[PDB]
Amino acid sequence: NQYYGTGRRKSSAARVFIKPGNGKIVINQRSLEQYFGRETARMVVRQPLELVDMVEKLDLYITVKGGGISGQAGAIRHGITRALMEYDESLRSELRKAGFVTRDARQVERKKVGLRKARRRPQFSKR
Amino acid sequence: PRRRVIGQRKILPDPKFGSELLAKFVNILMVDGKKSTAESIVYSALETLAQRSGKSELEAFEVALENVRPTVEVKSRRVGGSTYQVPVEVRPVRRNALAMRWIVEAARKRGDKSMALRLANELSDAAENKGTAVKKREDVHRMAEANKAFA
Amino acid sequence: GQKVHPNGIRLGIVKPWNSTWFANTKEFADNLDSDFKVRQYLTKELAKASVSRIVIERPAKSIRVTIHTARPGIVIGKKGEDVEKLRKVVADIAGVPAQINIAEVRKPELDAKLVADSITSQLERRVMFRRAMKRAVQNAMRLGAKGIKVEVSGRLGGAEIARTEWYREGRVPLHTLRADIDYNTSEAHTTYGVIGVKVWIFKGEI
Amino acid sequence: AKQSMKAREVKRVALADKYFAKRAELKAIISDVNASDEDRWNAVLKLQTLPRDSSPSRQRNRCRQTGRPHGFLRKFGLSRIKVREAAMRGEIPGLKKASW
Amino acid sequence: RSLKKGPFIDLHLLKKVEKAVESGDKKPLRTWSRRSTIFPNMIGLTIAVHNGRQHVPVFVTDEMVGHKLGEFAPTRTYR
Amino acid sequence: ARIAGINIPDHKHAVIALTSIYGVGKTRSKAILAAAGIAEDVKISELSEGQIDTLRDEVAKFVVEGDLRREISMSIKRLMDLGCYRGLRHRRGLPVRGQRTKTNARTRKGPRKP
Amino acid sequence: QRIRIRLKAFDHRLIDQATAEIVETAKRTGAQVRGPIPLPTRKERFTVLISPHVNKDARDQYEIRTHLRLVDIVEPTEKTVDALMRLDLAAGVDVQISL
RNA sequence: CGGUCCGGCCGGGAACUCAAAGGAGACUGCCAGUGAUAAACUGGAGGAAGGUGGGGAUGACGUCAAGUCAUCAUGCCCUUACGACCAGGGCUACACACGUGCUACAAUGGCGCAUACAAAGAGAAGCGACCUCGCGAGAGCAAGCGGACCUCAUAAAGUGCGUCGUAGUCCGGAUUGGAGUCUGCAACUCGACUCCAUGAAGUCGGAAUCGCUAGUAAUCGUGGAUCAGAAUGCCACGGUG
Repeated sequence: NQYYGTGRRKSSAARVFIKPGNGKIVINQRSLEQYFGRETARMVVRQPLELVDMVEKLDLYITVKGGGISGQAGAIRHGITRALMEYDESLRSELRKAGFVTRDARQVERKKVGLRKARRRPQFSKR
Repeated sequence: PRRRVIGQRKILPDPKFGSELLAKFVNILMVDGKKSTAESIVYSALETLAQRSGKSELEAFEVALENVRPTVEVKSRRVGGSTYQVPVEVRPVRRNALAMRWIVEAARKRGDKSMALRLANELSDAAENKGTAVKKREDVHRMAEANKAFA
Repeated sequence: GQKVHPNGIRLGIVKPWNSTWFANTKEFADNLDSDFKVRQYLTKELAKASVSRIVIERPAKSIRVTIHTARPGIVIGKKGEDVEKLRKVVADIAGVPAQINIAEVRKPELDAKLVADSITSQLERRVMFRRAMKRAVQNAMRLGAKGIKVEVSGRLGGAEIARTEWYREGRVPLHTLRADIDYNTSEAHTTYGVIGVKVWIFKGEI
Repeated sequence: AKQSMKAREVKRVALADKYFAKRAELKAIISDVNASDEDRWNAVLKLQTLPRDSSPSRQRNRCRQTGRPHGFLRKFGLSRIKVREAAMRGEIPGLKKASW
Repeated sequence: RSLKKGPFIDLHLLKKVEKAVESGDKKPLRTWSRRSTIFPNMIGLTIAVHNGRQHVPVFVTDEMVGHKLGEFAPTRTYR
Repeated sequence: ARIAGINIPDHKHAVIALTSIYGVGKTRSKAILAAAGIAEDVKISELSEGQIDTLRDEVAKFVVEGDLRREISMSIKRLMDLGCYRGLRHRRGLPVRGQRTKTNARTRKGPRKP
Repeated sequence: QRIRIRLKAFDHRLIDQATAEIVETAKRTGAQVRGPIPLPTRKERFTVLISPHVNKDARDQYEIRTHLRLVDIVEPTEKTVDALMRLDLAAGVDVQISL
């Protein structure tokens, strides 16, 4: 049966459904290679089911909204970790030690008044 | 850090080779947050710097780093009213950081066509113990040997 | 340093709005201007009625005004003729039919607006400012206020160089948002210019 | 603002309601239509015989309380200073200090 | 750079020009309409265009048609 | 080779080589190569002389050469002799199109002089 | 047919009270109620200079939150229609009735 | 799960994303060690989060006779004028000096074609789709939308292929000529934008000096206020990092 997990990052939210047994990954009706042309984005998605030996042992059906390439890849990684813990729950320690169960709460800092950016302050002249 | 003791951030391994050294090299070579642009450069340079020698890639990169890695550097000091230069021993992490930064600034100061070619040539020169990165390492070691009296 | 307005910082936390209607962008400015004109007329007409707060809310196609006053019999008058006259012109100002309610301020010595008005009236009567300030502080503190501070500024007693003086009793935690701080100001128009009076009244937390 | 500036704004609003509501809309319609009388519609000359203050582009948004011509806000019809004064007194519904 | 739906000219200046050409050679035309376009029927007349303080005499030639009147009356003094 | 526009274009991609003519930019170069029938990515070498005669026949349709310089000089001279505002701005080497002269007029004013 | 009610307010407690009143009016009338569905909040924002002269770096940021609720009744008995068309709700709540 | 024009589109489903109201959660709470058996500090477990988790609002008594009498209010002078109305001009000048920015000097790039992934907003004298005409700015016609519905609105860096091959260049775009569009009574002084043409300086910047400690700097687009029109400024938003 399906084991579900929700992953999130900067602005992305991935819905990950895992099923027992094959090497298939479908992100938004696209393959992993089709969806992520960046190799870091594929390495991040495949990352959690490498500590746990799953080559063709789990089928992933993923949809993801918002964010960019890296945010969506991190959201998919988070969702896959959550679905794997829902699937076994003994993999908790490994995915903890790897750092995948942690939700990366690093959001874009807002622009502040009098500053050119979140922290970038305008050029200061003394004399 | 007046009082701040600070930890370490998680650098991800290289997608192609799985090395933290190569990840930090890509980070140092990256500009304007263009990591995909820097990774292509590093991968092309490592490929071109692979057929030349014969020791795969990672090995060639480490061989190039071994010749640019500085053992001792000078730290400016203002005690006796003038420029004191105390030669301090460099830590291994700072050793690798300095080596990589020097290799990148030496490759960017080249006349070859693309940054991949400049990197490949700089790394091949470093493996041959020549170039401007090895030149800077010998400069630093020279400046340390000159001020050895101030250790 | 400059301090935040203690009333505006607590709006929605522990302080309610004085205008409680809803409107889109089309009618927002019109309702704001009409509320301003209504409040201006009511403050000018009821100057001697100890009016402390004018709450204005606009139901579907009308306006109803609640006047918080410590002298309700003066606002209402014999057979409500005065409040009827007030309503008949509030309806003209607002354009829509009007309704007026009178809410009593049971303890005027604990309302910052009424205290500031009393102090400015005394200042205009050439009363010594220190005496007025201390009388206000004592009257508020003996009536169960948790704290009060009043502050007057600008040519006190006819001085050529302006000065700011403030008296404080009890506890006035302006940084606690949970704190019920009643704050209002007033200006005394004297022969030597304007004297601004500010009053903070602390009535407990939550 | 001076009293004459507010009187000017009032007169301009009145003139813009009187003429440009219908007459100048008609004239500009005759001027912009390509299908009509490409030679002597005469609308261009008649548009300038109307008063200038009747043009809505000559109106300047001023604070409804002070008449300030800068820092205006169409949502409230007030300048920034009077907007802040009314906001802190709790006289603008729903408006409060923002943080995020 | 005005649209191609016809050039602009102030009506009072237009009637002044017609009255000047129909009545034969006349005095310089005093006008403040620096924004009016020079039309071919103004060739030969000298229009005194206001520049802020004075009315600068401008003798119109065939080469000026299409310009605005204010293009021949500088408003700023610089030496 | 050489064109009816005396000028001699370099031996490189035809679309960019035709730009060397005064009066022919990128758009007009593409239009010339399209109306002639020559590809844009072919060099000036590898072009037959019959194909260069074709390019000349097409560039003859444009006023692009010392002729164009003459028409530009005539317009600026007309402006200056007319004495209009733009004529005066051309006479004094000051910006003509409303740019500020308090600062930043260095293209028209040239290197600054104390 | 069916009636949907769009409620707008600046205070969320007030709009929740109004929505509760509406759903009680409808359910106690014997109609079916779909909702109340919390629609997204439109929060306008304003940044004004707090100084009378210069001091641009000194500003206050204000905002107005508009809360939205949607109430649907699928089969509106005449009872329900003329019951809700005479409901008494708070002043600071804007009610729309779409048919 | 059925149907399907393969479009959540239509039956439906209420799971999930999300919307927005209520609640839980973090307290040095637990473990070990150090410490005056104190306060605390160091590490560990667990946990989404760990030590005021990140950011914001919040600015004590006072200092600078600091800024504002030109937002406003307020205690000498003018009054057939220092008040009021109008048209035109100026605030846009230009030998020069400074502050703050934008664009560059390029190959980690320019151009061409193809294609992927946002968030936050605004809209009725308003946003304006589809279609037709125009090289384009735009125009004509005319839906929908007071809006999780409609429109603004195609995100761009990125990625794939091709080309350019280190040159004042297929870098750079200043300046100027011609032809136009739109707003507006009216684009001369003195608007923005489009097309064609032209193609300054600039090849990384002396003395000196600035910002920034993590989703930060750097870089890439997006929106809003003011506003008929006029953003390289301001205020906000997300992407890579």
